[PDB]
Amino acid sequence: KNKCVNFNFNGLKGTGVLTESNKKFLPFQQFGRDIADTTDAVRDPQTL
Amino acid sequence: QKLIANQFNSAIGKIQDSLSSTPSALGKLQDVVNHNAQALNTLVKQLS
Repeated sequence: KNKCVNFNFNGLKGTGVLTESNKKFLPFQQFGRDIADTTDAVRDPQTL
Repeated sequence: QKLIANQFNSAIGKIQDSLSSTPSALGKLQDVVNHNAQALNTLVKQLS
């Protein structure tokens, strides 16, 4: 966390910095999207 | 001279009040700002 890394979440490849979020996700919701519909938040496996 | 000075002062005060009470006076500058923001936001949305 808090460092520029290239991640992989169930095949979702990308590069960025990972931090905590206050996005009150619904139980069925897995990841969020921004205005441009690029992934903005994600729920990680093995930790929820 | 005194009458002209009084008329000028009253006109200046009335212009101040009219600008303070009319919202559509600054429409040209507001439209410039809105056009720039709208173009940039549309360019952002186009990525999806």
